[PDB]
Amino acid sequence: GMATLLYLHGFNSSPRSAKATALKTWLAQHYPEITMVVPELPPYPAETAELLESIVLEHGGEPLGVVGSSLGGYYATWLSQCFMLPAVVVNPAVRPFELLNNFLGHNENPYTGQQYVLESRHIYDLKVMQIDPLEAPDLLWLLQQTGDEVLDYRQAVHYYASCRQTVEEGGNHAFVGFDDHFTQIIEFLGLR
Ligand SMILES: [Ca+2]
Ligand SMILES: [Ca+2]
Ligand SMILES: [Cl-]
Repeated sequence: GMATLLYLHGFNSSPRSAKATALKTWLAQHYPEITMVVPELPPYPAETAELLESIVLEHGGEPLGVVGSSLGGYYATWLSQCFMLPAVVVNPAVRPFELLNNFLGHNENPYTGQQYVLESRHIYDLKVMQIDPLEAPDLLWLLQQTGDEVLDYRQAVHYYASCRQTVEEGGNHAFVGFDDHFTQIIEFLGLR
């Protein structure tokens, strides 16, 4: 049983994302005692929730912290507040029903090639994982760049107002300079 970092990728991303790979390589070099779990998330929110529950069951006997990017940050917030886990959320989607609206219909993940159909019922499924009000804001750290061209940064800054925040002017949705924050991330998550 080791401490574990759980990384949650964004919608239509994958575990081979640049951020996930950079963190996995850095963690293996500097903190090999912290294992990294990076699941391939189903596109269907109800099924993502069930998979994440099984991961928390498996890893909950040891320190466990979550990092999530974009929609992965929305899932990380739900895990944080439902399972009392610390989480760092990176350019998170806080109104994901608007985010996923333009993924309705048939889709193919550009990383993995998986084909899937997103239906309106899936968006309603995502809404049930919405946390409002935040009951344990001390468990969350928002990392946000104002230059995010996909999401309006102001939504996250307001939603996470009672949490630790690092808001950087400029940047983009992919989050520039993610690696500059890695030691502070492991410290916030209680894994160091
Ligand atoms: Ca573990
Ligand atoms: Ca579309
Ligand atoms: Cl996303």
